[PDB]
Amino acid sequence: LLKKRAGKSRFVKPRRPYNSEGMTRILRRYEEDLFCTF
Amino acid sequence: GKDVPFTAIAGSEIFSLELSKTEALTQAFRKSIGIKIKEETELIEGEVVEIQIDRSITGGHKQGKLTIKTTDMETIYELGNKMIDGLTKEKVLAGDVISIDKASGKITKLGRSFARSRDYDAMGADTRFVQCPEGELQKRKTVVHTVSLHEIDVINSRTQGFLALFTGDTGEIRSEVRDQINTK
Amino acid sequence: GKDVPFTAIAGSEIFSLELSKTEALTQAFRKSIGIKIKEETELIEGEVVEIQIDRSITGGHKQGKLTIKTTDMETIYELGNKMIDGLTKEKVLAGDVISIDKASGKITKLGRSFARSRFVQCPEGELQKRKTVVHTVSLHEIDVINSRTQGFLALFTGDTGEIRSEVRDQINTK
Amino acid sequence: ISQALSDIPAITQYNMHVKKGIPVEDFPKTGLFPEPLNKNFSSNISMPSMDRFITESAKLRKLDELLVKLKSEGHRVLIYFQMTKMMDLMEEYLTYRQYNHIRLDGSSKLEDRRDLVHDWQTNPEIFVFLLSTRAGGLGINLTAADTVIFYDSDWNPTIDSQAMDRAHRLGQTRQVTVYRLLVRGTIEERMRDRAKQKEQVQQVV
Amino acid sequence: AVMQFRKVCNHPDLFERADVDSPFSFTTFGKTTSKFTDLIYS
Amino acid sequence: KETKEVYEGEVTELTPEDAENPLGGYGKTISHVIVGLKSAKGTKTLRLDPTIYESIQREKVSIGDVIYIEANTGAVKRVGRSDAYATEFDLETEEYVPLPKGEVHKKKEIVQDVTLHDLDVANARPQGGQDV
Amino acid sequence: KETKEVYEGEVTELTPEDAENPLGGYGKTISHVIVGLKSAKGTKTLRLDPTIYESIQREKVSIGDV
Amino acid sequence: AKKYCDVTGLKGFYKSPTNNIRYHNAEIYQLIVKPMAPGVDQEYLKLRGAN
DNA sequence: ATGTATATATCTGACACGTGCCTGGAGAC
DNA sequence: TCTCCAGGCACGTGTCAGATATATACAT
Repeated sequence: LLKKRAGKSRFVKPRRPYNSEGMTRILRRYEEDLFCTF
Repeated sequence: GKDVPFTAIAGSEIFSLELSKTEALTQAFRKSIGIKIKEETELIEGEVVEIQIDRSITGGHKQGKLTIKTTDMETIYELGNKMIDGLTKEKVLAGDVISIDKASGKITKLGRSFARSRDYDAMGADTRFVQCPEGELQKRKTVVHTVSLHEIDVINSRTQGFLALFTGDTGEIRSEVRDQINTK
Repeated sequence: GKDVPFTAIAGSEIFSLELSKTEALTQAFRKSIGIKIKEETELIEGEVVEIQIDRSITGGHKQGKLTIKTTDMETIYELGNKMIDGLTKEKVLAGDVISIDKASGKITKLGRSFARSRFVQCPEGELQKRKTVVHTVSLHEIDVINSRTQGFLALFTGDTGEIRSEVRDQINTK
Repeated sequence: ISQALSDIPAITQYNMHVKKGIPVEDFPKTGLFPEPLNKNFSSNISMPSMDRFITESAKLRKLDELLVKLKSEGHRVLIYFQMTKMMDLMEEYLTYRQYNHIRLDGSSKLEDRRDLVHDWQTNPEIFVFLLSTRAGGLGINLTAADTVIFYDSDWNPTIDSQAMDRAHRLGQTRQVTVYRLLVRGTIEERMRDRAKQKEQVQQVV
Repeated sequence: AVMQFRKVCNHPDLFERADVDSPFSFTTFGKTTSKFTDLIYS
Repeated sequence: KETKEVYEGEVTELTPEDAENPLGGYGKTISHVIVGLKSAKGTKTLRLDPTIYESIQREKVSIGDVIYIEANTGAVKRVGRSDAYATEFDLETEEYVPLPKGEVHKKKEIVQDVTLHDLDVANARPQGGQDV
Repeated sequence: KETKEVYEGEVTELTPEDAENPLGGYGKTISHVIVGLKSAKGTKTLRLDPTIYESIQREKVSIGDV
Repeated sequence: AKKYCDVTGLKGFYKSPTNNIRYHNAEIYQLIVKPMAPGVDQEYLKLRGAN
């Protein structure tokens, strides 16, 4: 019965991986800015 | 009228010390034949929100994310090298409404809409009060630009031919370049 | 015949824009005298049977055993790391025939042998052959080499550019 | 010279700077190679142009001419083929338009057909359908599509009528248009004339 | 003979495909006579 | 009728290994570069010299871009971004191409039509190697 | 003709201060830069963009320079 | 240590892979190293202690 | 009048790979 | 002889080779 039932009756793409290691960062927001250096 | 090339030269300009007479006449011939090319560009105008720019220690490698928004649509992006070099010029302070042409690579700051209160008093900024744009963030547009055959020849001739547009250092472009340009 | 230079220029060949007429005539004169040098070099040419290369996790040290054969004899060779680096570069597999310059590390693949299951016969005789090559060269070739303003590419791009006479007395005396 | 003509990787610059104490001033000089004009001008290897692929066949050119306004209309489109490799390179055209498409033929597995018809009848975001003449043109419920594109389906008018009846079924809520693309002055003219005379023979009797 | 007058109408790439466009490499390099593979410039 | 050795596929990983003494005067900054190339029905790991990596980073490739390493001259071509990832979040007027069919390592036959003057020009002014 | 707004003078005090919430994985997360200026009958300290400190490092600016 | 041919005491260039005896030129490999009896190898290499 | 030629289109049919598991071969005394 | 973990055995799913069929114009 299980074999008969199996034989008879049986999106949004991901973004690019952002990668940044050992890389200085500049942020720019509404009220403040950042400069993360090394 | 406009959009039609018109090369007006005298007789004495053919004799040159860098070019043969046939090369100068071939350049004068190819300056007068125009190619009108259509292009599909995208105009992105919106009030910017967060600008994240990631540069290396030497400052050569550059990548980052751009978060822009309008009244009805918020959308973050990804930045190339020329995009970051254009953003470093004409200083954006995270709240100035900008307009980006996708195919031309032109960054135009329309003005400031946020009207930031706390500001470091170092710049002489007197940016105009423009309004935050509403509607669709990304708009498709079809443009046409006119170039002539000599320009495409000099551009395809060598590595830095765009400088040879203006310096005139286009010395005897080979026949293979000309026939391949005709075929293309 | 061969081994003797024969320059064939025309009358209009010397009216150049970067070389003077006397410079072109001097180059045409010195192109037609040969220098004959016989030199001997050891070479290893044979058919490669099997290459075994073992390496660590980081590849700090590489040990390699290369068995190689001719129609007359075969041998196994232990290779250092530089020659392993010269064998994975210019990839040599089983059944290929190569010529190895032991002093300079120049390995040239002559093709594949008669094993299909290009094509060139397996070399015969001794593996380490002492070949004496009779080199001939023109004095104009040594003039641009001994002149330091231009390299050997001026023999091929034709941009020697008015070689001075002070190097010409040096190559004549040498 | 080679370090002058290119850049150091960023993680390598990080490892030399703060994990080895080397300051920025004593770094080797880098990035002196000039920028090319475009990304196209950066190398002399040219890929096969997709635009040269589509523009060299005029039937595909007319199909792409009508498909822009068909997508702007917000429609559902079926396309029927006879040849399997033309049924295989149409995905290369559809990836250029990044359209949502499915592929159905008799070489496919049988149990993919039932849920393929199911995601046809429930998911509305699907746009493009690729079918064979005798596989999808027989008795399959295609009630939410009206525009059937006959790329080369003129070989037998009975199979064309069956493929018409597979889509022109009951339950359609709007008008049905059938487009038939062909080139002129070819063997397709005589083949379509033979199909038309067979159609007249079938229609009379 | 039926195989060659029908799909010339559909697409010319059904017979021969468009290959990559590259300059002729005037080079004698190390080619292959066929957990990583070493790629060294030669 | 010229044969070509082609290594192409989508770049998955890009990990350079540094040198022991990068400021020793002689030698290179890095030792090798690990590149993970994945195409249709195949996935290969590539260990390179510095020299091929100079041309590879001359094209400004990254993670998720499909490349085309021609092993004849060492020249590489950035084919474009892959459409396995997102599409509508770019400002760099990019083009998106699917995964290359077949395995990563290839040997294909290209029929070239050149003249003798082109050979003389290419040998007179040499370009396309990976040297100075 | 052009109008140029300029600042000039000796450097009396120069220090970039960290932000109130330092970002992890980085050193010296700067929020703004305080630079003091001094000229003839003139002395003014001022706030600055944090990216200017990179050009300050590029220019070798210390206390006592103009 | 300098490699030497085990047949003649000469300068050994080649070592045979089948039986690990160094030899100097081709003909000792032809009529000595190839047709040698099994078991001759062990006191052939006993001189340099390679067994 | 009939073979056939060369590509379909379906369409099965026999064969090689990606997960569990347990127990005996390996390290140590 | 004590321990222990992964090597080989067992059980599933996809993927290239044969078989009938259309089919229509050409040649014998």
